[PDB]
Amino acid sequence: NGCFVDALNVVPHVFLLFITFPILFIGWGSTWLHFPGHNLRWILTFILLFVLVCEIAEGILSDHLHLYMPAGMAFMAAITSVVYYHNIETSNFPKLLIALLIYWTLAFITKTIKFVKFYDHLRFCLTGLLVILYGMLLLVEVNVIRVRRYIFFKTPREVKPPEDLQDLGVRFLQPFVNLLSKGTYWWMNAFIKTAHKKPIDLRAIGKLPIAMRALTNYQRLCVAFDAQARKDGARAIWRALCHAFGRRLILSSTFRILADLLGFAGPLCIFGIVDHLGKNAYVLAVLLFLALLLQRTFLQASYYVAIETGINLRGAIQTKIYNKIMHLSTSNEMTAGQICNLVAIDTNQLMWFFFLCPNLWAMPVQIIVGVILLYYILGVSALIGAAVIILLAPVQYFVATKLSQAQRSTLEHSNERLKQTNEMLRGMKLLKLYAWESIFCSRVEVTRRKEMTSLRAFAVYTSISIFMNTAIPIAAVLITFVGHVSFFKESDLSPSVAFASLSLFHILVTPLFLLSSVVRSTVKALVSVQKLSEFLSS
Amino acid sequence: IPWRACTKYLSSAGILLLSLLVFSQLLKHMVLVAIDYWLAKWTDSDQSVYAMVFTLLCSLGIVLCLVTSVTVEWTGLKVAKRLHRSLLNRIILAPMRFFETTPLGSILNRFSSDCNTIDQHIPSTLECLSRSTLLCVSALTVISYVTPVFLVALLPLAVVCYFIQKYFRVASRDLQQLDDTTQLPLLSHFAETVEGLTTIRAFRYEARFQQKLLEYTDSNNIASLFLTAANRWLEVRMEYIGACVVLIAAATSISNSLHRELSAGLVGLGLT
Amino acid sequence: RARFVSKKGNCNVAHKNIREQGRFLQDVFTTLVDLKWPHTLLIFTMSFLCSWLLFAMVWWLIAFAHGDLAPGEGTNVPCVTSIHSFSSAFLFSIEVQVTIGFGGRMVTEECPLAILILIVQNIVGLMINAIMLGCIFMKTAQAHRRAETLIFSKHAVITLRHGRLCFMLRVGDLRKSMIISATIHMQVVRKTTSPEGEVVPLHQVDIPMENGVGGNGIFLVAPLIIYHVIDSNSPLYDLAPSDLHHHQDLEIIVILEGVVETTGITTQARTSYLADEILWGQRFVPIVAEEDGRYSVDYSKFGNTIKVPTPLCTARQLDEDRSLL
Amino acid sequence: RARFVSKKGNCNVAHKNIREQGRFLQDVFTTLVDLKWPHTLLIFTMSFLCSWLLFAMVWWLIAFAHGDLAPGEGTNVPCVTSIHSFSSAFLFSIEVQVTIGFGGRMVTEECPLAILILIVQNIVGLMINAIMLGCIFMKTAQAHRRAETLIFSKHAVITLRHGRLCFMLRVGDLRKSMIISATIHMQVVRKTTSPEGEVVPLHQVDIPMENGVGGNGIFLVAPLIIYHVIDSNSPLYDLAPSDLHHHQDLEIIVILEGVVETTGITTQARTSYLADEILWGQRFVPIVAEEDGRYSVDYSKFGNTIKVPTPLCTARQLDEDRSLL
Ligand SMILES: COc1ccc(Cl)cc1C(=O)NCCc1ccc(S(=O)(=O)NC(=O)NC2CCCCC2)cc1
Ligand SMILES: Nc1ncnc2c1ncn2[C@@H]1O[C@H](COP(=O)(O)OP(=O)(O)OP(O)(O)=S)[C@@H](O)[C@H]1O
Ligand SMILES: Nc1ncnc2c1ncn2[C@@H]1O[C@H](COP(=O)(O)OP(=O)(O)OP(O)(O)=S)[C@@H](O)[C@H]1O
Repeated sequence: NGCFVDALNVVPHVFLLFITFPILFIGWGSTWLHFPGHNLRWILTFILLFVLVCEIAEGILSDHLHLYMPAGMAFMAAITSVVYYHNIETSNFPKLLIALLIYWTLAFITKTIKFVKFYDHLRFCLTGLLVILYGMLLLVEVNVIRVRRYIFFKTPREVKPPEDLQDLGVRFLQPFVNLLSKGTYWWMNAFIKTAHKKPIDLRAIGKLPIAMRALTNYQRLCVAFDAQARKDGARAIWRALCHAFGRRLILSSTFRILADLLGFAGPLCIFGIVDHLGKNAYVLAVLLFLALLLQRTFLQASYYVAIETGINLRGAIQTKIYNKIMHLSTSNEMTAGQICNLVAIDTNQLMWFFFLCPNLWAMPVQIIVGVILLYYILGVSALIGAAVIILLAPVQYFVATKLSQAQRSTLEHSNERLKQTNEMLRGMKLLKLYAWESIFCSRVEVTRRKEMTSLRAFAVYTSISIFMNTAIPIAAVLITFVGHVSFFKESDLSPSVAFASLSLFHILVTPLFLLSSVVRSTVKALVSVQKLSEFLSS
Repeated sequence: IPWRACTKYLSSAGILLLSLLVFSQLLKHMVLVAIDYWLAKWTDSDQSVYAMVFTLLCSLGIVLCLVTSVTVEWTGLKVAKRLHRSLLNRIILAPMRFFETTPLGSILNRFSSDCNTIDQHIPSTLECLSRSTLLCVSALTVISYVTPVFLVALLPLAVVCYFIQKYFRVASRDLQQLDDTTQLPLLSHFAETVEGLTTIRAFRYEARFQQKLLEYTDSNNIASLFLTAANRWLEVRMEYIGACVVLIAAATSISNSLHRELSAGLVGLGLT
Repeated sequence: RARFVSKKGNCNVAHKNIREQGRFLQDVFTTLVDLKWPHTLLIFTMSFLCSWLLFAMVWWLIAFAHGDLAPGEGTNVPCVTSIHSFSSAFLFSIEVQVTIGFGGRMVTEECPLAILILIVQNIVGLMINAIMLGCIFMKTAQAHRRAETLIFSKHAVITLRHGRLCFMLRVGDLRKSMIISATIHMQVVRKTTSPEGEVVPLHQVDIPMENGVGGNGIFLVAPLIIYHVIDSNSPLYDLAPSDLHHHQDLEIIVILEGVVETTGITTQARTSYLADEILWGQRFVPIVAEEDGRYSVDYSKFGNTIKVPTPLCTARQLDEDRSLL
Repeated sequence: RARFVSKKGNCNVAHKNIREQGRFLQDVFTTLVDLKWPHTLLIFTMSFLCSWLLFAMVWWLIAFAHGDLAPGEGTNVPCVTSIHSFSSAFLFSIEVQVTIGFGGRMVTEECPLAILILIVQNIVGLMINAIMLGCIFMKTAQAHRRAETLIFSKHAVITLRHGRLCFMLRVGDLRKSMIISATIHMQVVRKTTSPEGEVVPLHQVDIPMENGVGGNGIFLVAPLIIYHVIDSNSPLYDLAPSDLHHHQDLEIIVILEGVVETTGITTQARTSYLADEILWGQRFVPIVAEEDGRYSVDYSKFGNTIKVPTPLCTARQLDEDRSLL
């Protein structure tokens, strides 16, 4: 009785979609309360979305409406569960939660019946995954009733919605929104729309949450520094920062590596589609859509978490070196300029290095996956190509260094020019009282030519950089395709192979440039933290 | 900012290099698309002649790229030269009361930075903007030529981007300047503490000054934080649309170019 | 500048940081009886369609499960005679639910499970019909529209009556139907600082309406100018006539309450007059006129105003001059 | 210690030895319209099922008695065509009672006794349907939930305003919907002994709410601190500031009444403040603030309080010091 069990599954989705509509329509016609398992709930709901897409794929492969309707109904049921949970996060209730719990139990029952009747005789894996996800969501609901007040004894002892991010006027609410908007930044729609009309200012801007201030980051950093110095330096301050900023940085890094994996994965499903049509493809197309959106979302969340950790670190070490400025001795002009450079360039170097920290962990796995993937698509010839692109990364670094050198020289000349100007724009009446102005303008132009001369070499290096940027992508394909077919084995190169190689070439060219800047930033940050340690410990 | 500032900037270069830049860029992008267009016909299988034509296109691409880069360099340097000389000459012939009326900071500041800023960043950023816009137009034309109907589906979404453009800039500029402001009194404050350090440690006013510095660093962080939040916003939304377009392109390519057109060299270019 | 309550009678002050404990939905039907008509009609049709589709699904399933859905001749009688597909099942659901009872498809005495589904279908149908009638009727006692028909003059003037400064404002009725026992609560708001250093952002204070021996309420047949006399005890007594037009921030609101005749509900109306709306030293034009055998009221001159040569001075200084004259 | 009426607004005093003369049930529907929703829904389904089963039994019996129940072909026509067993009879009862009218089983013009049973079945059905709709609607005018949405600050403070001791308490609204003509009855209770040797266990006395020229009622838009001034005539005027916190037993309750707009019913809210809840010499933080173009109200500071350097002394001794200063 397969159709019978399909209908029995369709029923509970219908029940929930029908109870949701009155409440959703009343709610559709400023305190955020969060419950334990919220983030777990949303993660599991996205996994449900994915498995439901797979079920729809199965239903397309089989076709019999009644045989693939359960997926189309669970889709709206999960979306309506999301709508319910949004309506509960906005206003708390003990009853709406039970309204979810009933549906979870009934869906679990139906899935169990499906599993048994299948065992007695692709479907198996999808049904099992759905069973596990619904069970975990059930356990989450049981946790929620165990926490505060589903039925439990009389009073919830309810939390008293968090005043950190919800009390008196604050505008940057990142930690206090729905875990979907924590990814897609939906809370910025209101800000940006209001910003279009009225000019933004510090009165129109928010105030930083208690989660990120000078005091909070200073407290964590000084606690780590204390726990490290009680066990007694450059390595000490380093490990102190490391243990103080902890989980956020590694979380960003792992977001980043998972995104890198899915990005390396995209072109392979492109390849599969191209193969299938030349000789099971709509599924690959929708999977490509899903993988693109998820990969890019994870990449962006990674960027943001890293940036926020860096801003925390900047605030912390800034207020720390200001605290040190109070206890220093008078015997230690040049030190003042060194101090204000220690805040204007050294701290910015530290913070931008902390921006680029997760990229330094995620780059090697990216190039490794890239080379191993392209080898299995183009064979030995791939290796040759895989060399050329990689060879651009060290060369780039060299080029960059030359730029820096040039920059230094140019800056010198520029400074001198400014001096020869500051006089003329002060002795104005003196200058024009006898018209010696052209005589000084000749000298000013004499300086300018030297400045121009430096700029030629700088722009030549810039031109070489821009040239290599788009030359290596062309050269890779040239020396690879010409060196694959007409050189090695005369193997018939299907369109899939060539186009997958093209995609991977771009997906590998994009990260390669960043490794050079990462290396420069890392060495400069190491030097700047040595400097900060030498200063902070005088 | 209107097209008049850029018009004057490029007219200071002259008619000699304007077209030499623009047409060379157009031709480089046309070569960069045509190489893949010919590779599409290369795929299905005169393999040797095919590979030789591929080599010819690959050489044309790199030669044209070098030419374009040298053009941008030479033009930027000439423009900087002429602009500086004209600024100096026009400042020389001003009346005395003008010099007495205008503060020294503004007159000196333009030469100090504007000149420096332009020389350091205008050529590279202009080159990058041109390459980006032409690559985007080329990619749209490619995915249109591959699947005709897909073209008619992509013009709606692109119009969406227009609405995403305005609302961004009118804020992204604003926040930007705010950042600059919260950076200026902070550093200066630091310096004030260093010189008059004995007076401040004598008055025992350390607590109030530490309070002021926490206030200033908070005012800096809120700005530098909203700026990265807005950049993330624009990034994610533009990316969601860039994924919608590839979804629709693949969905049209699998059916139109296989069921009816039955041409396999097309879907490759479009998907890639 | 910011207004306290708008002219139309709606409240301006936007609320922030409401610790929602859920009472906003806990008022389940006293919430939606507030709504507009399109939303309430939408949610009523959605209630009805939701219930109908729920029971149509369960009936489809029960006819499928009994096997009566499998088309077969003999050896059975369907629990519901003449049922073939989902469509006819939904037709049966709407046939029994909303109590039309077509009877082309007959539920039979062979299956007691169908008896149970019917005996719950009908009672839930009747309960949801009962609430969806009571709440729409509780709605049609929305008489705020009768709060719309009342009107006040756009600006209020002050005058000198009986040797004392007075303020005059108009009201009036717009239909034949009277309003029972209407009462006037006339209030003034101002950012006030106490002698104890306490500053309030807004300070409501009652200014009396001056009728016979006492009384808070009035009788509305024709447009009646409400007549108060500010005295040294009154809170408004201290201001100046040249400082009101531009700078000062003084909202004088009036709240007229009363129960309409036919429905019996108690409605009210609220309006504000700003410091820039009110003016000084004028007099309204007489509306009522002895016509042919009745009193004609002309609402064209309702907001009309004539100049009157009255002395212009502050009520404090005017009281000091009354002490001098 | 024992409280008079609880914070939630419910009454605490438990009644003992009520000479029930039966009026508790004599209010038959004004009793059950008070009940919760599950009990009222239970008793409504039990009313309906009771009546349906009663008439299904009598119909089963009448079809049995006529002999039409005995399956036979010819020489008869059943009073109700196509009736076989009890189940189909109960199906006929629910078919005619709740007015679905399936018509598979036809009552015929051969037996007038069936006509009588139908003509009483339908009228009793209609009457019990009429009451079971009117009472559920009379229920959906439960607006006590609107008595739930009102809020008072947890504790009340006293201050010195205008050179005289004052007590300040907050109130406020929680929805857009206004409450018409709300009035304040502010009462104090205390175990009192008269000079005649009479001791009362509890003694309610009115303490006035001090508004303009008079008036018992107020106007609620934004949170308005209610402002009374205790004077030598007031009953609360005799206590001491150090004896209130721990020992004395003084409940100060406030009863705010008012009719909600949309339903028109008159609701109220009741709250108590104990001698240990109230405190001395403080000031609330200003809630209302001039925002962008409106007035923003922040309910986070609703219960917030700041210290104020005010003299601490008894109102009797403070009045004696005012006589001295
Ligand atoms: C160029 O992209 C990348 C592409 C790929 C990879 Cl594997 C890494 C990066 C990358 O950049 N590495 C992460 C670190 C990073 C730094 C800057 C930016 S950002 O977007 O340019 N800037 C902002 O978000 N906010 C700025 C931050 C400075 C204060 C003012 C606001 C975004 C991220
Ligand atoms: N314990 C009680 N509980 C409730 N109601 C009561 C109670 N006692 C009396 N009543 C009613 O309320 C009124 C109070 O009057 P009472 O104290 O009973 O004096 P009474 O003269 O004895 O009157 P009775 O008891 O009816 S002969 C009476 O009219 C009773 O009807
Ligand atoms: N921000 C708010 N919005 C709406 N209602 C509130 C808010 N804060 C409190 N309430 C309710 O109204 C009353 C005001 O008392 P409060 O200012 O909260 O003092 P409280 O002692 O902290 O009481 P709580 O918050 O319930 S422990 C409380 O009993 C709350 O139930």
